[PDB]
Amino acid sequence: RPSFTPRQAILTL
Amino acid sequence: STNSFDGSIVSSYLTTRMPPWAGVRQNVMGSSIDGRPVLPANSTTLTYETVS
Amino acid sequence: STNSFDGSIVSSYLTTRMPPWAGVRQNVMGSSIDGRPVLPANSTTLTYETVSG
Amino acid sequence: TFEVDPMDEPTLLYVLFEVFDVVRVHRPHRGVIETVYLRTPFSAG
Repeated sequence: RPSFTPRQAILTL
Repeated sequence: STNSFDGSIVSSYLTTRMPPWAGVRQNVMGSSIDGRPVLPANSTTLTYETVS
Repeated sequence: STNSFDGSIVSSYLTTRMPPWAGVRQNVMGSSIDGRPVLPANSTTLTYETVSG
Repeated sequence: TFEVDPMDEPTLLYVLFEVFDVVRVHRPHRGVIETVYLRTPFSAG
């Protein structure tokens, strides 16, 4: 989403 | 109209640590024990090396 | 009262590289080889152009 | 070393460079803008 490094990283909520 | 004026700016010229040695304050005559005191803080008599 | 003798401390107001050049060092009354009075003094040093003729 | 003509008044010596300061207006989304702000030689962090 931002300018440099887009990556998926999710925790359970 | 009355005030006395000098163009004094202290912002450019630095204010770094004046290192706490054995006597470098601005102007203190002060008092010594029984052997007489030093006249001024940075005057021409500390040049005269004196013993008691 | 009111003005005091001042033993001015310089450890605060620091020390820089000081120029070895003719029109910076000291602002005193000077001279040329022949004897014509050059003025490296504050307000007059190098503003005027005096050339011999 | 800076030597000048004698000054009548306490006048400022306005000292600059040709230093760079470039900003990219980043936009991955319709609605929000990322402001990539950096004075290049003078570290912003």
